[PDB]
Order: sequence, then C-alpha cells, then structure tokens
Amino acid sequence: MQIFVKTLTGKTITLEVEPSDTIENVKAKIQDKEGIPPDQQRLIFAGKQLEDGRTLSDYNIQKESTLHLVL
Amino acid sequence: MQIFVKTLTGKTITLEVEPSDTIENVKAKIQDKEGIPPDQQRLIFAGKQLEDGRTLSDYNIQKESTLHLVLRLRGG
Amino acid sequence: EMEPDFYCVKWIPWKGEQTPIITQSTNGPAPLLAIMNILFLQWKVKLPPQKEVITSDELMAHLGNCLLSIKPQEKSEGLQLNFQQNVDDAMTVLPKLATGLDVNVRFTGVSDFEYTPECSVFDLLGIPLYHGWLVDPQSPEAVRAVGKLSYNQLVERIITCKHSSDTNLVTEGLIAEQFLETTAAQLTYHGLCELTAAAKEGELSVFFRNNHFSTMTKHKSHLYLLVTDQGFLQEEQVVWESLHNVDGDSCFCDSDFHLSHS
Repeated sequence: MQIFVKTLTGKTITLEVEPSDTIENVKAKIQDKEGIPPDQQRLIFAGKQLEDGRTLSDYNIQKESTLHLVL
Repeated sequence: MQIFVKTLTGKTITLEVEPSDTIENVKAKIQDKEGIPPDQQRLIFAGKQLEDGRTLSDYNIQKESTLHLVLRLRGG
Repeated sequence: EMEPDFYCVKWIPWKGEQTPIITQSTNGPAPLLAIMNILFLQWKVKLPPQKEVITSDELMAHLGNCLLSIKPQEKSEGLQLNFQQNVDDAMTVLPKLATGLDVNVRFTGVSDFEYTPECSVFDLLGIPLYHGWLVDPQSPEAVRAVGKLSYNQLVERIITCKHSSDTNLVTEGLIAEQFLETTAAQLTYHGLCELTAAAKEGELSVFFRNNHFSTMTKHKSHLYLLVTDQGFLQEEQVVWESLHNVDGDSCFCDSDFHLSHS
C-alpha cells in the first residue's frame, strides 16, 4: 500500500505501508527517507492528528491517501 | 462460563462471565481487553441490541455463545 | 496545550479584525471546537485580546450562555414547550461536546442524520450539520442494499444478513459490508459533489468526516475546513484547508482564501 506525506516546505514523501502499520512505524519509515527523528514528527490526516499507539486502519487511511507532517 | 465477542474488524475477545452478569458488566469487561467506552458499545445477539440492566440469563446467552460488538460513530 | 482541558488560542486576521480560533492537541473536543470556532468567527463570543490559553469550562460557559439566549422563531405569550424541550436536551448533551459526540448518518443526503438530542445543539444555534458519506446512485447495488438505513441500522442489517437462510439477504449483506469498507473515511466523491452544491456561500457550518467534526465554509463555489491542529498554531497564513477530493490532498489558504506558502 502506498501513501504520501506533504510537509509545509512543499515536499512530498512516498511511503510503502500496510493498514496494520502503527503511527510509530510510519514515523520510523519517515526517518528512513528524510532522517527526521520520530519525536519531531506530528502526522495529520483530514485535519485530525494521528497519534502513536493506533494503526493506519484505525484512522481509515486507504491507499494513495495524503497525510500532513509538521514539527 | 466463557463467551466470544466479534467486532466488525474480525478479531475476537474471550470473556469469563456468569448468567447473573448485567450487559453493563460485560461492556465494562470489554472496556479492559479493548479500551472502548461502554456508552459507544452496542451489543447484538440473535437480532436484539442488549439493554444495560438486563442479565446474560435474561437473553439465554449460554457458554460459548457469540455476541456482536458494533460501535456508535463518535467524532473527536 | 499539555493538560487535558486546556487549548491554545490562535489569533487570525479575519475580515478586518484579530479573531480567535481554538486549536486541538488531542482527540475528544472536536465537536465543542467546531461550534465555538463558528461563534468566534461570527464575533458572537469575544475573548480578551491576545488571550493565549482557554479551558473547557470557559468554552462551555460561553456556549451555555449562547444556547440559553436563543429565542423561539415564532413569538408567543404562552406554550413553546417544544422549543423549551430542545433547549433542556441541548443542555444535557453539552458536556459530551468536550469528550466526543455520537452521530447517526443516513447515506441519502448531506443533511441526513437521525434527529437526536446531539443534533439539537446545532439546530438551536442555526448552525448546519453536514456529512458527505453518500451512496452513489450510479452504484444501484449500494442504493438498494443501503436504502434509507442509518449507519446504526446498516451495521445490524449486515449481522442479520450474514446469518440469513435467504441468499438474497446474504448478498445484500456483502454489498453493504463492501460499501462500508471502501468508504471507510466517511466521504464519497458523490457526497463531496452534493455537499459543494448544497452548502451556502459565506455560511459557517459543522462537517462530520472520519470520526471528527470540522468548521466548514464555502467561498467561490469551493468547500474549506478550518485548520485547528495545534501543529499549525504558529502559522498565521495557514487558516483554511481546501476540500475538493476524498484522499486528503488539500491546499492551505490564509484567512482570505488565498494560497499560503512555507
């Protein structure tokens, strides 16, 4: 499954993920691609912050979805 | 006795109970294994939503019986 | 910010004036913020200039005062018990606004919910409550199996169908289960089209989507959602998020609906 992460700088990150992946897993995967520590990452989908301890599935995130990444 | 609870997700919770237990009591036990609020939980067995004050015995819920947990849509 | 009934106030240049909107850090107060942000954008409630932090108690106090001051549409010396009923049922649900509000969507219209005490809060304030979880008429499978059923009816119907002898019902079960799974983010393309057309230009409204409530408006035939996540607290020019697709691929806009850059 592929999703997109848009920063405010205007940059688009592509990730390969599963619905069962945790927000913690997704932040690890963003560290891989841009070397940004998970603790400096806040993920948002459709205006609501995605918290650690829940899965992509928990937030109904399907393939080709765009998340927003902020400090 | 031991009962099963099927979410729409597909996973299944096992509970220890007595025919004398209230539905409120089973929602309370579900709040542990899965962390869900009782007032969001709806329990279905043989076509009926289970009322809080009723007992397992009131709905003839025997050992190994399967209940269905469906959630209210809650906006947070 | 950190403690659970504290919110950061964000001041924005709205229509000539520094205007507060409340930001959210954790899940639970979206329904309260969706209403309170409308009252703040309409200047129906005012905060001391550059107040930085507000509590649940303060927001509830302001909202309570607004609800109790609504007058009935038709003025009469007596009766108006139906109106008085709405107000008391609105005052009883008020506290759930901070922790989470139950809704029961029907998939037939952007304004279609089961009428419940929870709905009353928006009705009494004259605030429209919308949703774009609409079954596409060009999927007549879904239209026939989903029907006029509310969400609450449909998940029960799915359970019944799975245990049916009748293969017609088993099949209805599968189509409805498949509707819920493919539209799990609670917004369809058809919903988005119908919502864009039904919403009133310049009007502020509450939008339920993906177990969340947003403040919504329409500018130049386009839908926008107020940005409330505290991660944008410092971004003055990030105020509105475009709603023109179902996959979250949005543009940020300033107070005046002009594209913002970082």
